[PDB]
Amino acid sequence: QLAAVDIFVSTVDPLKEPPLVTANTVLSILAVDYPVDKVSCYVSDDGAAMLSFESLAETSEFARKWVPFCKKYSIEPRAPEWYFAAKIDYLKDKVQTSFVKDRRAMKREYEEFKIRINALVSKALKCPEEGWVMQDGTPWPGNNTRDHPGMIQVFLGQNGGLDAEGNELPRLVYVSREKRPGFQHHKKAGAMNALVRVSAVLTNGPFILNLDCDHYINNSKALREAMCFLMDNRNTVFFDINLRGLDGIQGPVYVGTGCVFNRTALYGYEPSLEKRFGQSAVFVASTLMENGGVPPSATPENLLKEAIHVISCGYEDKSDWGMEIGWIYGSVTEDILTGFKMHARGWRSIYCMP
Ligand SMILES: [Mn+2]
Repeated sequence: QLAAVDIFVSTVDPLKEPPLVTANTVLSILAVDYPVDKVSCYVSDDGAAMLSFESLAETSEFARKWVPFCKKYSIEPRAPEWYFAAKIDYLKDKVQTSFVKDRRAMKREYEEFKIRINALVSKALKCPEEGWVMQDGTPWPGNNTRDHPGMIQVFLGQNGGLDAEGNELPRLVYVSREKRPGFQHHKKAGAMNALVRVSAVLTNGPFILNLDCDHYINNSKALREAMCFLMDNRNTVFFDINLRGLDGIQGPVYVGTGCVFNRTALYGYEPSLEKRFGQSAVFVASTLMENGGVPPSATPENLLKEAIHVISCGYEDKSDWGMEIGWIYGSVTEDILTGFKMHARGWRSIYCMP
């Protein structure tokens, strides 16, 4: 069977992380050969850059065309830039097939997509003074980069409008955690932790996968192959049920990038209310769930509220986050801010892609 997966991408600066490359990674994620309902893509933008937000909006709109195309004709890789670079043998066909016209159409619409991304970049290339204004008319909450409220925006998924074939697409969530003067944010680490919490509130998939913003998925089946190991040259795998003391794997394991791993390993918990996890009833509830998921009773809105709450600024204060929970904040000794901490304690599984 196929378990839900939450996929994290972290970006920080559109000027060293070109929006188009991020777009291609995201498009490779949204087109993944896996049940649409059970794959979700969270994109932390630590820079709160409207260029990124809009590029992401654009990306989702293009995904509406690109994803059904890929699934219909079994395309790989499912990141457009690298797909259209693979040379094709047109000579082998006597006449234009339906595939190649679908595809010439598609490439054209992708080149148009690129053009509007370039437009966004260039438009951004010199600061307006009164700050950026949304296509709405309301001011952009991210303009003050070290001083701005939490932002979450969900694209696609169940109420983000179908693809070109009337089918739904995976959730695509924009997240920019609160930044305030006087609070540390611990960089990518504090970002991964906040994404753990947000994803827990919105979807709560039993597995997590963290990809760099330039790591596009090579093979649309990557998640299925991973599940072929996670539930009963070569790549990195790890499985452990650790009862026990002295036998087997001792202590924590640290997982970085490109690896599907089980969520609950993050959480401590030997087989109490205690806010070790910070104060959010919804979140700890989520940590106490068998096979992940949210209570369907909750409505998209008020859980959007608690999702904004778990990325507030000082949520982690007086909590184990960054200390013994999640991605671990460094410069003391641990030699981390390099991975998610998987506690020995209980069930642990990792499948990494090549
Ligand atoms: Mn802190």
